[PDB]
Amino acid sequence: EWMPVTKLGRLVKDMKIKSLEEIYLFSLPIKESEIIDFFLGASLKDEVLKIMPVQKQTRAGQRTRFKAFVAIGDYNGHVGLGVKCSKEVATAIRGAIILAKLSIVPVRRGYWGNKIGKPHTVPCKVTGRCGSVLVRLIPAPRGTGIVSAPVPKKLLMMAGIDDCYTSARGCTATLGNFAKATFDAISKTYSYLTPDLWKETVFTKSPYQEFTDHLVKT
Amino acid sequence: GKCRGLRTARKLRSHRRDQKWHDKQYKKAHLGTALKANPFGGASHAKGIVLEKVGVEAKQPNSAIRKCVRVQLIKNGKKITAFVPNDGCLNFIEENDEVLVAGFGRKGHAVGDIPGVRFKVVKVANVSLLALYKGKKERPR
Amino acid sequence: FPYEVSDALQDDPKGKYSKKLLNKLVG
Amino acid sequence: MQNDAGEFVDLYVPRKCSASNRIIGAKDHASIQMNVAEVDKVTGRFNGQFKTYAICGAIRRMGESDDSILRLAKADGIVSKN
Amino acid sequence: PVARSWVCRKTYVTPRRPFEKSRLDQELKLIGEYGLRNKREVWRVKFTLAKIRKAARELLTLDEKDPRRLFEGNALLRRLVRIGVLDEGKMKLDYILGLKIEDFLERRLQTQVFKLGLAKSIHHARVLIRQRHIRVRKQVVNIPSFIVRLDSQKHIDFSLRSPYGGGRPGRVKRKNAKKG
Amino acid sequence: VRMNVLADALKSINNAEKRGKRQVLIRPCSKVIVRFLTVMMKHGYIGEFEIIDDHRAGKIVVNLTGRLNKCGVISPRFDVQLKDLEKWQNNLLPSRQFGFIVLTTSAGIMDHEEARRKHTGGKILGFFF
RNA sequence: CUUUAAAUCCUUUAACGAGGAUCCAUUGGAGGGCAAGUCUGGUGCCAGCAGCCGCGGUAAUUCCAGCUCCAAUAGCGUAUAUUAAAGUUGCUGCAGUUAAAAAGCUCGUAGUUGGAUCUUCUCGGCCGAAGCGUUUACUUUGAAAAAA
Repeated sequence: EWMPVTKLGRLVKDMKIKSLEEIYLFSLPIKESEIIDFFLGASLKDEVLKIMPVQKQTRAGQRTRFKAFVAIGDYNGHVGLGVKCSKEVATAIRGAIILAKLSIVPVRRGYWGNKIGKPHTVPCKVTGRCGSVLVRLIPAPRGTGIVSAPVPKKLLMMAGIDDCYTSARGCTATLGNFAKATFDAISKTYSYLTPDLWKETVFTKSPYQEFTDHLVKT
Repeated sequence: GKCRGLRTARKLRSHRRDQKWHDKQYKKAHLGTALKANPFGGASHAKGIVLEKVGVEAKQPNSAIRKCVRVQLIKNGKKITAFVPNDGCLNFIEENDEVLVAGFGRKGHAVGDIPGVRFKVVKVANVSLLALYKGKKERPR
Repeated sequence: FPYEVSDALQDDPKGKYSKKLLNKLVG
Repeated sequence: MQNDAGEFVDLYVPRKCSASNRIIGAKDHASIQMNVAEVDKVTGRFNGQFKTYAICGAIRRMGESDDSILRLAKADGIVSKN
Repeated sequence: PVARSWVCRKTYVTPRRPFEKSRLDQELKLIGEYGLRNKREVWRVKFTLAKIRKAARELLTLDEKDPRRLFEGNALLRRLVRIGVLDEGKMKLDYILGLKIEDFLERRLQTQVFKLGLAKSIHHARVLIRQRHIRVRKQVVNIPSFIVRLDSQKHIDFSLRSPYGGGRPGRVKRKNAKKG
Repeated sequence: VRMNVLADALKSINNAEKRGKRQVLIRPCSKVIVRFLTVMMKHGYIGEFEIIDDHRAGKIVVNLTGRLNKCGVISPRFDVQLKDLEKWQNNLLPSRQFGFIVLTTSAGIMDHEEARRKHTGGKILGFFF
C-alpha cells in the first residue's frame, strides 16, 4: 500500500485535492509518482523511447550502464518524459517510468482556424530547445495529423495532439535531446501568454492553506 | 551580417552565384570536368570488351578476393575495372567478349571494401549475369 | 517486461546482436 | 479559453505573476504565493482576511521579489505611504 | 501532330516511409474491413481525400464573402454531399477537414453491395460486382470502386440477367442439371 | 549610425518587456513610432504612453503592461499586396487567433486585419504578439 | 452481329470452357537503418554478402541452399541524371573565438543604407458637368492580353 511521505501526498491520499490541475496551479513539485497514479493512473500509458548503453572506462575495463528514455502520458493533454540510468535494463525502465510520471505536465491545445468542436492543435507556435536540438511546433489544420519525426510524433500523440506541424534543427539523431526538446516545446504551451489569458488572476487558497486545519488537529 | 536592402538584389544574386561554386556537388555538376573524366561520358551503362580477369584484394578489415574484369569500353576506348558480383559469375565471363557494365551505386565512388572499383558487370555476351546465375538462360554455345 | 532480450543484451552490449536486441527493447 | 460555442475547454487557467503579469509555469518551483494578513483598522489583529501575491521564480532569482512585493503591498494599502 | 490527347494523371501517391508498423497496420486494417485488392487502392482514396482537403484549405484561406471562395466551396460541399460522404447539414468548409478515408471507402459499390443485403461478405460483394451480377438503377456496373451517389443508393438491384436476379441458370448449374 | 528609428524603438520595447520593466524610454520619437504605438495600444498591448517634447526630437515613456511576447520590425519595408498578406501572417505571426502585422498603407498605419478590411495593401513596418 | 473505306479491338449474343479451380505471381529481402528466423544443412576472413555500419577466421540472424516469414504486387530490382530531404547555398533561412571560416591596419570611389520635422476657369445642360488645372515608387481598380 501507499504511505505518503510528503505533505502534498498526504493531502492527495486524504481526498482533499480535487484535481491534478489544482496541484499544477501552484506549481508544487511532485515527488511521489503515486500521486500521478491516483489522478491519471487509469489512463496513463508509457512507452520506452530508447535504451542506450553508456560506458565508463575503468582500470579493469568498461563499466556499461543502460539509460532508458520513457515517454508517458494520457492522450488527453498530460504528458511526461523520464530518463533513468541504471546497471540493469529492467530497473532502468522502471525508474524511467517513475520519473516520466513525476514530470507529467499539462498540455494546452488550441485551434488552427475556426474554434468549432474540441481543441486539436497547439494554441500557438511554440519551441523547445535541448543541447543544439531545436523543435518547433506549429498549429495545423484539423485532420492533418502530426507531421513530425517518429520520436516527436510519439511524444506529441501521447500528449493529446492530433494535428501539428513540426520542424527540427540540429543533431536530432540523439534521441534523448530530441525527446527532451519536444517535451520542452510541449511544456511551453501553457507558459505562452495569449490574449484570452489577459483576464486578471483571481487567486484561490493553496491546498496547504485550505487544509492546514486538517493537520492542525492531526 | 548579410545585406538586406530593397535595392540589394544584384548583390545577393551575385553572391549566391559566386558561393555556389564552393559546393562540391554543384561544382562537379556544372564545371564540366567530372563529365570529361567520367569513362561513361554521362551514360548510365556502357559496353566494353573483357581484356582480362583480375582479383582485387579487399580492404584492411576484410579479407577476400573480388573477381573483377579489365574492360575496354567501345564508346571511348577507356580501360576500367568492373566487378562481377555473385559467386561463380566470373566463370561466365571469358576472354574477349562483349560485356555491359553499370555503375556501382555511388555515382562514381568506390563501393564497399573493393578499392578503386566503381563499375559492376550487368550483362555478358548479351545475356544478363542474373539469368546465367539463376539458370534462367545459358551462355551461347 | 521481457527479460530474455534484456539478458542477451546485458551479456554483450556492443556485440553482433546488440542492434537487434536494443531495437526489440524499444517500443 | 472559449471555443465558438463559448464553453471553456482549457484544462486550467494558470496563475500570473503579480509583478510582471507573466504566466507562472506549472513546473516553476521557485515561484511563491504569499498571503499577507489583513489587519482590522482600529485594533490591529488578524481578522481572517489576507491579500495574495503570486511571484514567479524569475523575479525572485534576480532579487526583485522583495521590491515587487513591497510595491504590491503599498498599492494595496498594506504598507503606509512613506 | 496527332488528334490524340495526352493528359493523364496518376491517382495515388506512395508513402514517404516504406516500412513503418503503424502505417502498415492501418493500411492492412482498411484493406481487411473494405476488401480491397492491394495497398494502392488505399493510397488512391487517400490521394482523393488529400486533394479535397487541399482544396478546402485553399478556399478557407480566402474571405468569407469572396465570390471565388463562395462558388468553389459550394461546389465542393455539394459534391461531397451528393456522394453521401458529408452530412446534408454539415455544409461548411470546416467540416471538410474533419472527414476521413472511412467516409469515402464506405461509398464504394463493394461496400454498398455488402451493406444492402446483396452479398454475404465484402469479398463476396467484390466477386459479385466483378462478375456482372450487380446493376445500379439500370446499368450493369462491373467496377467495384464505383462510388455510388446518394440518389443512386436506393437503386442497387441484382441485375436482370444474373442467375440471382434474372433467373437464367449459370454455366455450372446448367451443366450439372443437364446430366440429371 | 542610427537608421530606422522604429527598429530601435521596437527593440527597446522588446528588451524592456523581457526584463519585466514597467516603463520604457524611447528616443528619438517619430510619427511612425507614435502610430505604431497607437496601433499597439488599441489592441491593449502597451497601454498609455507620454511624449516628452524636447525642442529637438521627442522622447516617449511607454507604460508596459505585461502582454507583449515580441514586438519586431521588418527591414526593408517590403511592399505587401493584399494577396501576399497571408504568407506574411504565416511567416511572422505565432497563431491565426492573435498577433498582428503593422502596415503603412495609404489609409494610414494599421494592423493587417484593418488593411484587409479596407482592401488596401502597403509596406510592412513590423509585427507584435 | 456490331464497329470500320475493308479489318482489327472494345461492346453484344450465343456454344464449350475451373478443384491441385495445374487456368500453378513475380521481384526483392529477412542484423540495424527498415518489414520480416541468433530455424536446419554447407562453407570456414575462402567463396561471397554488404548503398552505410558491418557479416565470413569449424554452433554465420548477414555468404551458398531448404523451410518459414514480409514489402510491393502484374509488377518489382538495378545503373545514371535530377527534385525534396538540404536551415549541407540559408531572400524566407546557415554560419565565421576554439569545429571550415573576419581582410595585418586605415583611407576611399562606385554600390548599399541613411535622424526629427510640414492639417469646373470661353463659368458650367427641370435650379444648369471639374473626371491629376507639381512628379515617381508603392497600393487598389480598370483595359488589353492565344489555345493546349
